[PDB]
Amino acid sequence: MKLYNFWRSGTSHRLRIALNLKGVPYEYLAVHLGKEEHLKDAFKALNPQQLVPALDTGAQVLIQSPAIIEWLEEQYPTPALLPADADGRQRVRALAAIVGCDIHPINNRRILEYLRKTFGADEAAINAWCGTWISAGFDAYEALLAVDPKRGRYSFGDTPTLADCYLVPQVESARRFQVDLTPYPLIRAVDAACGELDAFRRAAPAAQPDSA
Amino acid sequence: MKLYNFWRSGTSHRLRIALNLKGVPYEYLAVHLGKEEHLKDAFKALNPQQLVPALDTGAQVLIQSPAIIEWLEEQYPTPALLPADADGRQRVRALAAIVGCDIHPINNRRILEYLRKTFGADEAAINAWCGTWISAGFDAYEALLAVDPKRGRYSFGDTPTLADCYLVPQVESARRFQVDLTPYPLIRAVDAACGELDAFRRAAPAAQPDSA
Ligand SMILES: N[C@@H](CCC(=O)N[C@@H](CS)C(=O)NCC(=O)O)C(=O)O
Ligand SMILES: N[C@@H](CCC(=O)N[C@@H](CS)C(=O)NCC(=O)O)C(=O)O
Repeated sequence: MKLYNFWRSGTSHRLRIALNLKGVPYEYLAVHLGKEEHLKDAFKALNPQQLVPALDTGAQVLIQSPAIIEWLEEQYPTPALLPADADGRQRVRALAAIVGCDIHPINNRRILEYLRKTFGADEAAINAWCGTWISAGFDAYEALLAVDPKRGRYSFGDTPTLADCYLVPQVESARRFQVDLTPYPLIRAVDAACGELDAFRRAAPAAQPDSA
Repeated sequence: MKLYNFWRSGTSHRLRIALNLKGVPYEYLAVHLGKEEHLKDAFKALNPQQLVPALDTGAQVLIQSPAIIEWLEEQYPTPALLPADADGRQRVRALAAIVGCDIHPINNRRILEYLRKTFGADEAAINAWCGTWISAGFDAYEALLAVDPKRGRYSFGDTPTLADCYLVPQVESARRFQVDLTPYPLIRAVDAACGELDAFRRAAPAAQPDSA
């Protein structure tokens, strides 16, 4: 297994947590987004979409972190990252999708570049943009954590799930874009509890080979 | 079941197709996005995130169309919208995630409103934005359809899948934003094949009760 990814990438960080929780070994292959190595014909051979991450399983190159992570859950049952019952699965998947659909893609490099080059945005306007979508997404996420009475230390129950895999990288991203997280005690408690776990610690951007 | 949705909403349309394919009956409850009925406290009681669609199952209100659809596939097995094998699953999920993560959310109403109100974007700039992310996502989607040797009429195999549930609304949106689809014959052929099916036809925005 070869993971084509980038240290500060939220989607890379997402897949790293899932892989580490499953204890699946993989070779770390850095694809430097700042250098735009993903925008080159060489990387297009691996991923036509030209985004990270991409996972070479040995037999094939897989794309889309959400699809890869669902794949890992089935290919590597232990520990389970999705609950067994329909209602629980739907809720974990919804919490994940708040991050995966409604926060992360909006703050992606290509988007911020568009805002800079087409809309003349300076860095303060970039940070105001990222904070808008994060705050909106975290508002909804936090509200959902509040109403779940059976919830323990993490997003759902008292074991780490897919939802935590999506949430942790997003909280890190929020801190990079200087998003004030005071209004989200519950998300911050989930993030800190996750931060105690080896799988999460090893996956963090600063622990990566290509870190600054 | 009650479906809180909007006729031209791409995610609403996505969910409608899945519900129609599963032959599951629901009450159509319109939530007018142009009137911003979703931004009112009344809708926040149903969905704290304040987006459409939301599905009241009688017993609970479900949010996040990707999660709801994965829920329907488990709850209502026939006809199968995900293949049986892991590699097939992952690939259908990846195609859906290109649309669900990397196209649709970028062109959402709230985002375009932000471009208008913060960056002073006019409609031509709005259309140039929307086409940028659609063309980028469709480039990758189309490339994947081309490299699948055993593909029939649809995105994967020769039965409709979740991927088609995501693709068709996106193609409709592409047409609303005047995106030139000449470069995507394979996507256009998948869409035309889907448009032959009762389930898709009934789900089309123009066929909805709150349509113009
Ligand atoms: N849905 C994709 C999203 C991939 C994605 O957007 N990756 C970002 C890194 S977090 C990227 O490659 N950005 C490069 C760019 O914006 O040019 C996935 O989760 O795999
Ligand atoms: N990930 C969500 C996305 C929902 C979403 O963004 N819905 C749009 C309609 S396609 C919406 O409600 N937009 C209202 C707005 O932008 O203010 C889902 O699939 O349920």
